[PDB]
Amino acid sequence: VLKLRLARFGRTNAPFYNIVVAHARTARNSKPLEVIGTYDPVPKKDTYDTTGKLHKDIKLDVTRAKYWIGVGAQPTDTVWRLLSLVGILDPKYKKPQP
Amino acid sequence: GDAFQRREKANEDFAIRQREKEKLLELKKKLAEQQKHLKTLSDHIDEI
Amino acid sequence: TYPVVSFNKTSSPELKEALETLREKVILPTYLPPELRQKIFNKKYEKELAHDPVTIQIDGQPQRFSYINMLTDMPNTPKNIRAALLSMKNGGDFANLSGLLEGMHRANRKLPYWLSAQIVRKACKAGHLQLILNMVRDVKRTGFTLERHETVNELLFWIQRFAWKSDYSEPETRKALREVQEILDALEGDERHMSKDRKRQQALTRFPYHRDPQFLAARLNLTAELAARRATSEQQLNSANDVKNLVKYAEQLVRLWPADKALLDMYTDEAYVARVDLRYLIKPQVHLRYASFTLQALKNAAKIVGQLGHGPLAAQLINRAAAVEAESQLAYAKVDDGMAGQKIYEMVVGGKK
Amino acid sequence: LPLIPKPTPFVPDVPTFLTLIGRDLKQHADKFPTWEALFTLTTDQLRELGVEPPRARRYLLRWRQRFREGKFGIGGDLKHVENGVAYLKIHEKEASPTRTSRRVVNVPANQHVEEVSEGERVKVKGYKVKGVSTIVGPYALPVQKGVAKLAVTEGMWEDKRGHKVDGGERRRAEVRFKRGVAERKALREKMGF
RNA sequence: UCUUAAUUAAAAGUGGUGUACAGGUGAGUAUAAUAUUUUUUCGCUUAACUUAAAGUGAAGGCAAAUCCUUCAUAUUGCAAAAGGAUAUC
Ligand SMILES: [K+]
Ligand SMILES: [K+]
Ligand SMILES: [Mg+2]
Ligand SMILES: [Mg+2]
Ligand SMILES: [Mg+2]
Repeated sequence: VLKLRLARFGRTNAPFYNIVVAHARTARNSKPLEVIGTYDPVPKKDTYDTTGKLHKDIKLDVTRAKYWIGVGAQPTDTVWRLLSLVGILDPKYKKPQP
Repeated sequence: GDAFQRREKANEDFAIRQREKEKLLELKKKLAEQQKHLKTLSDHIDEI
Repeated sequence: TYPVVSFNKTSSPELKEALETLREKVILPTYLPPELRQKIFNKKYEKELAHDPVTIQIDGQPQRFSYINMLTDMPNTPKNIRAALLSMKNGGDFANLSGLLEGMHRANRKLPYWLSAQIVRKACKAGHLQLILNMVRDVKRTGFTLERHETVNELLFWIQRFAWKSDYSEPETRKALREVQEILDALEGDERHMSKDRKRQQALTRFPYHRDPQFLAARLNLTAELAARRATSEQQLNSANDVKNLVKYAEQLVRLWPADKALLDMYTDEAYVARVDLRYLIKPQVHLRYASFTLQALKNAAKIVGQLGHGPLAAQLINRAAAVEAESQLAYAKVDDGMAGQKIYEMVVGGKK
Repeated sequence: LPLIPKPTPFVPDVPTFLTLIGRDLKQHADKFPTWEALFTLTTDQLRELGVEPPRARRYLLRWRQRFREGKFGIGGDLKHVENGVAYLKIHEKEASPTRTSRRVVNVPANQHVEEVSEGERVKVKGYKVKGVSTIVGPYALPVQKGVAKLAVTEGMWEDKRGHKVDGGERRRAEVRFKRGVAERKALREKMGF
């Protein structure tokens, strides 16, 4: 089963992720089939922006990710939430309004 | 005349005659298919 | 789970012969594991079984099994069941049906479809209606299913006759009404009573057994016999409840039972054809046997409901009663002398005793 | 933002809420002075009060969110409860001249089903009728023909944690072996010596 | 008190999937091999993933079963299947 998931890298208290295409039953950090992108969870801040707004840097090869979702790849919950923001899949969870 | 007479006249002779004939119709169907299959092989042999 | 079948109460030697024959060769083998049960019917192991016969510990005492010629030694189940059933003459004897039918159920013996209707008659007439109702309740064990339109019609016949035999007294009519309802609830809810033999008969009648107008008339009879007695405060709170059901059931029967249609025209024309499906109703002897209480129920209900001020029902029930009476009178003319039906109808409807 | 949901007849106070979800959370029933404190305290505040281990605190925050969203457990949709006991009865309708639809409704223990109005004749989810006059569903104990009670019980809504038998798969044969040694050794002390 | 038929909750199990992944070690092992790269041409795939279509009937064994055994039907003729659950009137 191919999966679009994250490979935890970095150092202690400095997480960094690789968006990868790997078989489900393999080691988390083993060499995958492809590296589709990267994901940094800690939000950053523009250098000369004093407004206080934060952002998150995410590099993603949308063209390569769409092909794997088209052939039957199963993204994890975290990668699903990311792919839903860019506008590829529908969200799995939503804030209840009532 | 009455319910008992009309109900007694009716029997399984019709139902029995129907079930048996129906089984023979499907039997002839199996023979028709087998006979047909033999024709599809007869025309192929003399063809080649 | 259940105790091993046993027949330790027999008043006649003939009964003991038939029950012990089936027990030692048709029932007991069913308690062996599936492997050993194959050796008993295999010639290749005939020699081995002669020396060390298969044993099973029942009540401690082992039961030895030797080779059995499947064709020459096996007994005839239908005939042995008949020899036993005909020799039962005491309550201690009929108590074996619970174990007998259990053993046949274990052996997967497809008994005659009519066998149930026969056991119900010969047992109930002897005064053992409870033994039947107990086997019906314990259908998970005895396999005594209510899958035949005749068995249910035969069972409900005695449940009323016992109440009618006491002039419809409150202690008994209350008891009968509990039994009739327990059957209509088992036919509807309990799934043990459903089978292909029942689906076919329900398609010919187009009424499910728990709604068949012929069976609902039984519950209407006993109900109509409870309101007639009064229609003490505790009795009043209860008597007032019987009338609520009477108008409830009566108003339901008229909705199912078509108009100006008797017992022989109620179901489809194809229902009375097959001898395995509701053909017993054609014989005048068996028609008067079931159209007696049903005719008496519609008449009685039509009177009480009329007193309460229900014009429609007062005329609807008389419509059916008039239809069943016209047909019932024909059977009374075609029936031969000295038959059961001619006597029952003469006693219930004729009131001659 | 921290909207508080109104109590329900089946969960009227905190001691009842903590008794249902289980996990031995009724111990902390005294930390929450009011029903509004339960649905207002934060992760850091629950940690100071002493709601621990972290597994119980996170489990509480989870069920706290479910109650807000209305994702009650079983029997949470009841409407006629008294001292924590609810009675379930059967309502029969004639769907056709040869059929009957039976529904497990919740009505006061005194009023009959046919007497209650459509407004109060609540239909509890998760409970059905088997055949006739039989109510089937979790924690539905029978009271009489066609009636069953549903009382508040410890861990009624609990997400039971999985447990090992004889130490799991890896240590199954060994725990049974050593246990068999203790048995034989005991018999020797009883009858052997 | 005994004896039927059920509801409910627990405790062991039966069955399905997973323990063929993850994690650990370097004892043994001395190599050219049906090894491997490029281009051209191909074949196989009865579990899981993705899209769709059709079919999901009948008995027996174990306490029971989606367990085991077996049958009907499935372009021709050989060849399959298992049931469980929730609503509405
Ligand atoms: K491994
Ligand atoms: K080594
Ligand atoms: Mg004939
Ligand atoms: Mg190394
Ligand atoms: Mg099926």
